Amino acid sequence: HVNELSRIKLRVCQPSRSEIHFKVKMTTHLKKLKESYCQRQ
Amino acid sequence: MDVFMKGLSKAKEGVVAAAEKTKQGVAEAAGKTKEGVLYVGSKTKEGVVHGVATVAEKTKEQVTNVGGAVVTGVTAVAQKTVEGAGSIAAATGFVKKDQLGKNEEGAPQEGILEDMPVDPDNEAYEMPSEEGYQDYEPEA
Repeated sequence: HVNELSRIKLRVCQPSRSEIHFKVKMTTHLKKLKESYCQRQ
Repeated sequence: MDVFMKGLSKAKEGVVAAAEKTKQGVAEAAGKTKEGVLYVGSKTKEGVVHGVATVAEKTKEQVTNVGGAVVTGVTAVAQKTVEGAGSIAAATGFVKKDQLGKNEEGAPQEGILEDMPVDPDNEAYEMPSEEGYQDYEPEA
């Protein structure tokens, strides 16, 4: 089961420098960005 | 909350590294895919030794540190192993996203008496009340 649907950590990912990066080209599945974790360059 | 579950909660066993966990490279159904066109050049080119889809260790760290290229176009994403059984075609986040696979048919096996095939089915101005076509979305 999707624990983020029953818990909702509501984690927002905002880098201090956004240049060479991408994003999920699906508003519906954009929740996967707040269902996992990010990376630090 | 209709049909909700996470297949990636506990599937199989094995030993993996907690540090070796990427957060990108998921080539799932999240882009406007198209057929395209086959373009060949004046130079044959080997094309690189072709392999199989049954790749055991399918990793993809992606050195997103020493430079990079930001693309706003569609070419900013490229799905791989979606024409068959791909280990990456099940990395889906939501439980509902079976848009990662292709189902073909099967031909009879050799070593049989009597050449029994399938009817050629040649419609001749009948016009059935059943038009259109459908694809097949299978698991991974």
